[PDB]
Amino acid sequence: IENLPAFPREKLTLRLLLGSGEVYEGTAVDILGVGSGEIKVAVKTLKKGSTDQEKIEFLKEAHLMSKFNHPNILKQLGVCLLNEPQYIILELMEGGDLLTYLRKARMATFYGPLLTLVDLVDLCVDISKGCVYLERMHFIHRDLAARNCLVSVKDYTSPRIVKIGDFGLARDIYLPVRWMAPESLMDGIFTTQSDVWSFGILIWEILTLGHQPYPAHSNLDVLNYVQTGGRLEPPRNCPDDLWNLMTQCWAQEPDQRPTFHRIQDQLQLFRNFFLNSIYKS
Ligand SMILES: C[C@@H](Oc1cc(-c2cnn(C3CCNCC3)c2)cnc1N)c1c(Cl)ccc(F)c1Cl
Repeated sequence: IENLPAFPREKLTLRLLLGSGEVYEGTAVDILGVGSGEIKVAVKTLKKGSTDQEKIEFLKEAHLMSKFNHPNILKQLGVCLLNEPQYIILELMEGGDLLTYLRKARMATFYGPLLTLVDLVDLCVDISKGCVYLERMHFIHRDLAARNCLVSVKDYTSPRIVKIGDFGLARDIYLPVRWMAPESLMDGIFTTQSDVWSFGILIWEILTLGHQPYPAHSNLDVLNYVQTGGRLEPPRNCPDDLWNLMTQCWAQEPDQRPTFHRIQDQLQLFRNFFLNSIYKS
């Protein structure tokens, strides 16, 4: 019998509003144990006065993430459901969403990016470990994208971890046109193989520090371009092993796309290779 982690509302304390749906920073007395103390959390709230299909999506999400336990999957820590507004209590990720974290890194100083190739590869490895998990659990995400991942620290010096964070469109399988495989766009079909297509777009976002896919193309024009068999341009000075990986993720045919195990393999092998190459210089 599926139990959501009921958390005592009076033990929760909201504070800072983050954005819009409605996200607050806050603290929660003892979620992570008895001597847990007042740990910091994020809080997702469902409207007082929202659509009932919003409440249904709200609950379905809450239930979906109850299922997960993985380092690269955002923890849902508690819920406050017996009163409105309902609260979803999530571990706090102080870096905000991946996409913002990347763009700030790019734009801080033209001395250069605050994230190096090795930082960026570790991001890719992290998210890939999470997709391998989702697949092992027979879930398809259907909306992989940096805007949907979260970074654990705000700064660019401290050890960081990225997690897949928003599962509003995930489904059990046991616009955003720029991220969607061509099948998904023509036929409305989604699979774990279309998840690989969007992941390839994702690591392209990471390696360009949060650039817009197909900058040359309006939303309407995008499907035209992909139709052409056209694809993204390589990120500037992208390592050839990584470009090969992405390109393979966007094979026009779904069964020629690599698997997430393979994708994680590729990423760690490259990382190994690159690390070794520097140390024996
Ligand atoms: C639901 C919300 O949760 C969090 C948001 C944040 C956060 C911090 N900052 N910000 C925004 C502040 C305004 N500019 C954009 C980032 C969002 C941190 N931890 C969270 N658990 C969230 C957001 Cl807001 C975005 C993407 C996600 F995948 C998720 Cl899961």
